[PDB]
Amino acid sequence: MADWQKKLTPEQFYVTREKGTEAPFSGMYLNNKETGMYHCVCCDSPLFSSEKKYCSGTGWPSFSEAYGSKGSDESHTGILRRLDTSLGCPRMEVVCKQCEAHLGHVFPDGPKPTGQRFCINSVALKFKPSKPAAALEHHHHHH
Ligand SMILES: [Zn+2]
Repeated sequence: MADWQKKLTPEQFYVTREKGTEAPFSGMYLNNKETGMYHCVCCDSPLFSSEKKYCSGTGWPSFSEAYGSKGSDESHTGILRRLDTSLGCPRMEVVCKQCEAHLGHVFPDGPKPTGQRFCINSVALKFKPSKPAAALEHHHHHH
């Protein structure tokens, strides 16, 4: 509103359309994509490793697990969850409670739930890479 910028490059209105599709002329998506992780820009916490990114199929924003934490960590994470099988067919969906970010979901492909695909949408999420000269996480300094 009151603009041309946000109309030519929408954000909250764009990612909500990308919540179902791939696109050609991918540009910045036509090169390599490194290892790393993803975190909120709404709360505090890093939550998903790019290590589980569905590469060598589509490279698209999916995560073959929500990978970094286990068992003990299901209270620590500040993430929550909600299942739905009520249309006669089972779905699984997940939220961060810290940010209230309801952005991660996992759906079957037709066979057993062993074939599932876990899609996550970046509408309030940022990322940090694995490799240095863009990773620089701890201090490097002296006396
Ligand atoms: Zn969060």
